[PDB]
Amino acid sequence: GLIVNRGMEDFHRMGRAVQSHLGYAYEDRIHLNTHRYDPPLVPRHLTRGVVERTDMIGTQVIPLREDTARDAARDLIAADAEGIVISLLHSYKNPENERRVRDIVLEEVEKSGKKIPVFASADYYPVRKETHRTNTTILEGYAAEPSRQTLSKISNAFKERGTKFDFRVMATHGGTISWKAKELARTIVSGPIGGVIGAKYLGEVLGYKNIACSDIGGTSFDVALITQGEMTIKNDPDMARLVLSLPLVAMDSVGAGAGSFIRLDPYTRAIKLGPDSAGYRVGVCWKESGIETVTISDCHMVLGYLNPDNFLGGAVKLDRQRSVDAIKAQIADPLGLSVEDAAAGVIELLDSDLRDYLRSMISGKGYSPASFVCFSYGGAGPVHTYGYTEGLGFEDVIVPAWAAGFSAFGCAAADFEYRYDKSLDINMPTETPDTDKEKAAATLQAAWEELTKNVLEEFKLNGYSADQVTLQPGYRMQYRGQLNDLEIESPLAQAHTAADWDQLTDAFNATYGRVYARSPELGYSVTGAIMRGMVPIPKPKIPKEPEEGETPPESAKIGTRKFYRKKRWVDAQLYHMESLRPGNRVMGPAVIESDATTFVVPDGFETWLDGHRLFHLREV
Amino acid sequence: AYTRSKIVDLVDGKIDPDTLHQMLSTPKDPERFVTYVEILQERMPWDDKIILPLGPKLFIVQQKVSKKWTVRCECGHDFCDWKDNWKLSARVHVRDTPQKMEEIYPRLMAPTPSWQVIREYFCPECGTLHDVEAPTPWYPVIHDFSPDIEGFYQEWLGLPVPERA
Amino acid sequence: TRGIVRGGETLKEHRDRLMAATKATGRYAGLKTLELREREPILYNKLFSRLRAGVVDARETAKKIAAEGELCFTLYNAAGDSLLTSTGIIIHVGTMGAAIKYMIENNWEANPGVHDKDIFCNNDSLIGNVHPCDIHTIVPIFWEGELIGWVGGVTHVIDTGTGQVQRFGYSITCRKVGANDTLFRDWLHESQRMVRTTRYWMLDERTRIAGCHMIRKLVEEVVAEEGIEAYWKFAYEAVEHGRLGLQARIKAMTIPGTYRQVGFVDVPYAHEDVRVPSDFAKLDTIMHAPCEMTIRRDGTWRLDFEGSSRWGWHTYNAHQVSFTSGIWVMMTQTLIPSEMINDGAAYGTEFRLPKGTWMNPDDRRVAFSYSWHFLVSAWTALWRGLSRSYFGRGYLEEVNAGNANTSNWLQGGGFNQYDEIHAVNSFECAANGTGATAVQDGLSHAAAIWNPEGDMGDMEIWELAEPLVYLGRQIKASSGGSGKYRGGCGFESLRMVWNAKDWTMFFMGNGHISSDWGLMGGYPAASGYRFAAHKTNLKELIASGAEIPLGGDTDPENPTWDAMLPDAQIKRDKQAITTEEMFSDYDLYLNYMRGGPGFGDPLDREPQAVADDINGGYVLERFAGEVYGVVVRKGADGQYGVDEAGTAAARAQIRKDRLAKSVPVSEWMKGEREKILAKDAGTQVRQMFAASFKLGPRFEKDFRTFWSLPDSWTLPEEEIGVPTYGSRYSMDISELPDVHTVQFVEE
Amino acid sequence: TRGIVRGGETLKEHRDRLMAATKATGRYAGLKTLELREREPILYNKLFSRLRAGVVDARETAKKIAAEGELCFTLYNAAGDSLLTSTGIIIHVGTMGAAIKYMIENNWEANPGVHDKDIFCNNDSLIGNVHPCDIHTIVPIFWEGELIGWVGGVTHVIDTGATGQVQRYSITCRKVGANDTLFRDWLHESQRMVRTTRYWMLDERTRIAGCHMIRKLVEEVVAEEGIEA
Ligand SMILES: Nc1ncnc2c1ncn2[C@@H]1O[C@H](COP(=O)(O)O)[C@@H](O)[C@H]1O
Ligand SMILES: [Mn+2]
Ligand SMILES: [Mn+2]
Ligand SMILES: [Zn+2]
Repeated sequence: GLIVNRGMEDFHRMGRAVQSHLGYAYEDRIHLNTHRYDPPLVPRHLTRGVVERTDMIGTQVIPLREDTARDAARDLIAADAEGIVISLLHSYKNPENERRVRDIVLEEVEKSGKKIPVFASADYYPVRKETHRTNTTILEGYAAEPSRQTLSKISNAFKERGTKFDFRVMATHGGTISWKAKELARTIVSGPIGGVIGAKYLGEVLGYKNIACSDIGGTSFDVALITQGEMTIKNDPDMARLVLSLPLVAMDSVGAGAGSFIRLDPYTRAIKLGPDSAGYRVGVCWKESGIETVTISDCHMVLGYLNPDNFLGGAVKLDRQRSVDAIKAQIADPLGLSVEDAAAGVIELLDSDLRDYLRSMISGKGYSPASFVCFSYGGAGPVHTYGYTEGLGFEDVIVPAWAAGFSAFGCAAADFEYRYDKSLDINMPTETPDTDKEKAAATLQAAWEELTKNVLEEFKLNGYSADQVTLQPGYRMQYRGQLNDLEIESPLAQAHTAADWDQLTDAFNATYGRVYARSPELGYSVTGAIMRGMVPIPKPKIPKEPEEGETPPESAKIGTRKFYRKKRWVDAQLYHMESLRPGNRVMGPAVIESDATTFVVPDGFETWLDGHRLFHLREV
Repeated sequence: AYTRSKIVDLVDGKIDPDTLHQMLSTPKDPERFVTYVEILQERMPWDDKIILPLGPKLFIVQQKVSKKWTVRCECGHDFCDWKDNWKLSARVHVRDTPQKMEEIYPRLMAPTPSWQVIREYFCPECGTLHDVEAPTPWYPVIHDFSPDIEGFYQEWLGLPVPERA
Repeated sequence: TRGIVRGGETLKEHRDRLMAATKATGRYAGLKTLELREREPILYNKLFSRLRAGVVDARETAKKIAAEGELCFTLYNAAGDSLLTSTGIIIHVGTMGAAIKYMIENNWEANPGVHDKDIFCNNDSLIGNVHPCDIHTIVPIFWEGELIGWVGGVTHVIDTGTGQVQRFGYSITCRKVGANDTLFRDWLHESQRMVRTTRYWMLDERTRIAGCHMIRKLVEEVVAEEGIEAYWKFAYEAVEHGRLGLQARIKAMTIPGTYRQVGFVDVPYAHEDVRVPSDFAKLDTIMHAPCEMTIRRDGTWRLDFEGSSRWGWHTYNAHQVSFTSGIWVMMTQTLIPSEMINDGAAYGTEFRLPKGTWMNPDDRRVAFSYSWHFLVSAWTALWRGLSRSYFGRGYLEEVNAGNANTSNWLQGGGFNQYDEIHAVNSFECAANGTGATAVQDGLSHAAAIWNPEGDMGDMEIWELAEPLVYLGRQIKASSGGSGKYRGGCGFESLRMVWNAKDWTMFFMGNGHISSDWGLMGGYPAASGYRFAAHKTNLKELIASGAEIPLGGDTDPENPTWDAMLPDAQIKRDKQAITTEEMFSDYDLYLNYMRGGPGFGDPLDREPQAVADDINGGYVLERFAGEVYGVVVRKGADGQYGVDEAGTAAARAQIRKDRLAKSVPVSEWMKGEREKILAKDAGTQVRQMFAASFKLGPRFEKDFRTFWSLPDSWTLPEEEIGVPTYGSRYSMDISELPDVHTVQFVEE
Repeated sequence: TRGIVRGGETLKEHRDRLMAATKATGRYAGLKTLELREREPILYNKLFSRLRAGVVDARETAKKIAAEGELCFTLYNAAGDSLLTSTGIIIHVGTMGAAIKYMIENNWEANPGVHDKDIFCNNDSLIGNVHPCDIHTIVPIFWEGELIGWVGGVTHVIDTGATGQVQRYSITCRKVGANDTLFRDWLHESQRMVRTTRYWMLDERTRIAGCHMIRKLVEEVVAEEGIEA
């Protein structure tokens, strides 16, 4: 159920209008008739309203009329609501009214004798934007407990086969939490944000502050930047076609993976990739899969990048001839090209799309690739690493030997970290009396304390006491008028004095200049307080082998295959990836194969393997 | 192409969202028209060949005997020659007063009859509402569509033009 | 080379050649073959992909300067023709394209000259622009000393400079505002006086120049890697490519023939609450936008607006550039939803806008500050026309009855809760109802015609910008057009003035007339009305615990708020357009967004959809039986359910009532003809026809023929009894010497 | 000498000096004595009588470019202070002088730069002007690459635009020409502010013609009687 302000019962089901076209590709976004509303999380007949209004600064324009809160509660109870969510406007600023309604609801629930949980948005996600907040708070009263059952089973399936531990789950903010945490809406993340946490994890170990991550999968092309050791967070994302209030590790989708379909527009004859992908079914090279439209994977077959007999270690029987036939009919003949030049052409377009997106993405942060290192992972990453890194000037291009599971490796490398956020609106001229700076610190400090309670309560239910939890206070600050994408780790555990405030402003000017053209004159704003709490846990150990000769063992050679590139067929030396030793060099043309990965190294390229089993791709 | 049963559900508004999104976002199937008219033909109480639908229950038909093309309602009423405007041979009800307007709109939300009028054009036989105009007073009756059936069948669909008298 | 274009042609010699080849062959630049595209398919596809991707990156990277709107960027070839446009609203592709074509035809090359690293700015009224506040930044692209194209960037400034009626109430004519990538100081000081707030204008200029220079570098890098030989072909093949794309889409989705439709909207300037200073401007008028759409076998098509009404003393007129350039934001939502959209589509479409009409006034006094009011009311009819082609061909998924009037534009002025100038309005009319489909209902509160990515905004964000508080936000019951499938419903919000000083507000939207029509049996969306309450005494009502207005105006025929405010001055009428009016704290303002038209016979709608609509607040119970013929019964759970047997009898009874109350069209016609002969109609109707006749002879002939009127019958506008200033004496643009405007339209 | 004013001072440095001397001494430019007037009276009376006559000549001569009285021309020193004014209504001596002092205070010298043969135009409301339709043309006078004064020409244009106005066409010292040639974008843009083109175009040709006549006058006087004097 849902209780909101009287007269605004509809704002949830209206989805702010935007939810009728979230997750659409460009052509669908403008194609009006494609727009569609999903059913509301809470239906109208389970939504009620209380008479009350609190303005933007907490002023109570319309005092709460408590009898309207009792009747609202009684109605949802009579309708047998399995959960009651409360979300009043500006409750993040002054939760007095929303928490009073909460207490009223709890009272009326007691009188009924029914077990009905109550969720006040100011207690779960006290942040701006009522549609983002209410959606996120509803997920707790709608999908939390059912998902605990779901993951209780997953964790049980492993327990009854050997495991002696409690599973952790990934959360939007990059940290991992318990599957029975108080707030599980943060586990709605499904994308490969682990890849960003993994790269950042390796960066700390190898001294790589600036990393450009590229996760090339079978269903998605995902990219992200780690700049000066820190990654970008999106604070008002949209997921499941819902606007939400969850801090999310920022990644940009660039395509639909190696399974992306290749078509020719019927009106334009333009080569079109995706937006849909064959995903698991690889492509038309898999007869038993029923795919009838060629994919990027089929192009890899024609060009000879992939091994037909060694797809997933030979579990998938692929027939290259089907790729040659389907590309001839669908792409090559319509364009007047050979099957090779067509497949090669597609790969050429894809490489330039990824190349441009990385270059612009780095350029948008104020850097050049020369300051950055590129991590190319994912099953298909190593297949294109040469292509979309050519001539960008990356300080170093790296392909982890465990690229196929780098995203899963990152979920293990993440911290056992809970995070809680709250909105603020501190406005501070550059020059104010210490009185005003003390009040500013008091506002931010009071937020840090309310958040610390939430963080530590999450850990206590997990068996950890406060003395075991490491608290990292944070906040979102900016120059008045200038939005930014920075989050500041507070240098102080708490703040009270006007000198502690100056220490927080300086902490921002330091991080800002460290990542980037400052403007400290306009003053400072604090739009949100952050609290993070971490507990030590076992993290995946990085290999650290001693490097040997630079000639790979002859046992690592596993035949030759011909692949087509630059209008030329070339005989490539095949290698067994895990047979290669640290120190070994591999001259192009070559194809270093694993059971779930293929690292291509055309002529004009070279790669060497280091003690950490990381491949370094160079342009000789 | 799309299965016939899938196109039937499109005609009935029972189509599912996934396929409806596919139809909108993927290349149009050229065989749509032939399948479309064949479905409609199978649900008419008469066997006169449809050559172009003009509305949910309004078509340009080929009279079986005379081979003359006429506009016809689903119930079977012929309005006129396919070149003429069927509305000129129909029945109309004009809402030119606040009383009439307030039967279909709430007051204040209703158009003001001295500025805009509602013209409801019906079939004289079954009373089906085939089209509603909302012009000003005095405004002529609108001839909505004059299709070039010959060029349509011949040049675009690659079909023979039906016989005509 | 003498001229500055690559090859040695002047900008005008170059364009004149391409335009001559376009006329003689019917193909842009006389490109009977696209050698690059045919001979080098990959390089051609890569050129679009990189240029499109780089143009979007410029738009999004430059956008990141906020505290998206009309923001957009377009890449043009040397002749001023669009190749690629960024994400965003593309209504300014032609306005900026016209600005380039104005410099070409007025020998800017010679004076003030077009040099590398120059910066031009423009918003000219006579060149063509949607809004006066839509500022263009245009930068020329040079390669090895020769010009190869242009870049255009546009923004909608929100704080520039009551009851305008004549144009002489700002104008920038392709002014050189900078050189060597450096802006001139006299321009910076001058343009900051054209504005009430400085922050918005200044950042917007940075953004436009940023995106432009990014795109300029983007081209210099593409041309460097792929060569100028390749790019030079692409800069003209891509346009002829767009034309072929539109032609192929027409032949594939539509039907050849002639489609005839018309649209209307009211301009009630006689009401006392429209405080215009010119007394000759105070009269009721109606917009008349007839359209004869001709789709041809060769895949070309023609939009002829013969018979339209004259321009009027108000701000709802348009420009032929504004009309044709902006019509594609609608077309790309149904016929050509493509990221390749460029001027090629324009060269595949014929527009006839008769000179002197509201869409092609050719008079320098004309104002156009709020063109949307007419534009959205005229374009909707084209949805219905195209839908007839989709419906007959069988592509019912594409059918759409039309777009709602993008109306009630909440506008306010004064000092906000921060004791500062008001600049940001709510803009909830971005989420109106949409037209019904031949397959399903329309989307409620979902989109506007000039932006299908409708976003309603969060209430908590608007209350940080406006000195207003939400007392309600609710779906507008019975606002969607009735039909077998219901048109999308609008929505409404009740605002209370809170911590405002020197505050004023006015209403803006259709009132007496519904601009959209239903399709093939469907009805039009609800029309607009106004609600505002002053001297409410709400502070004392809130404190005392008395009844207070909340939610939306559910049934304005039976309102509940008015009685709660006995001491209030309540304005509740159909005056959907007003001039600035004084408001103060605790006053009320109803923001009502319109719904979309419906589709099909209402009593063919499935009864459960009617019951679901009542329970959902989309239809007032009253009309369940009168409009749809569905008998509903309230149950224990309070939900309405269908009465199967009772519905069947009601539907069968309505059908007999229809045949009874109806009349043969032949009979009704002779009665309407008597009224026409007696000239029996309001002045607004007669003025509309009288003015439409003079500007549209072909329309007057059809009118006279249809009604069998004798030549003795005449409808001179001068004998209606209303002001007629501007009907016989004009201020043509031809009076201006040394000014060469370009004709994109037949007239 | 970097500053464009004679001696090397910038426009602002120059005026700032003279204004500080005025505030301190109670005498304009700190002139406790008038050496030229007292030691060379004939030459002093000759410069005034001749400049006054040449300015009047420019006003009456330019007047024959239409057919007013609000037409007027003024000669300023480098600091924007009036020396002489033609026949006509003298309301605009201060308004135009204020336009000159605006360019001085807002660093027009660096951007868009004040060069010889440059043409400026002004009617700004915030700088201060009698009517919105009273248009100013300001030309700088140079001698041997250094600025020694300004010329201002004004006309009341009868056919501009803009009703029952209640709250507030603004030209803020815009450089509308260089090399004594007007910019096309300025000419086109100006023909949209006016109802009829004739009056606006002749008035500008009048203002410029008079400004250039006065510029030639100064150059001729300076040449014959010396720049020192
Ligand atoms: N030996 C391989 N076996 C299976 N998939 C591979 C192999 N090499 C590359 N792939 C690519 O990696 C993709 C899967 O990556 P991912 O989605 O990260 O699991 C496939 O769709 C292929 O494009
Ligand atoms: Mn605009
Ligand atoms: Mn004057
Ligand atoms: Zn019938």
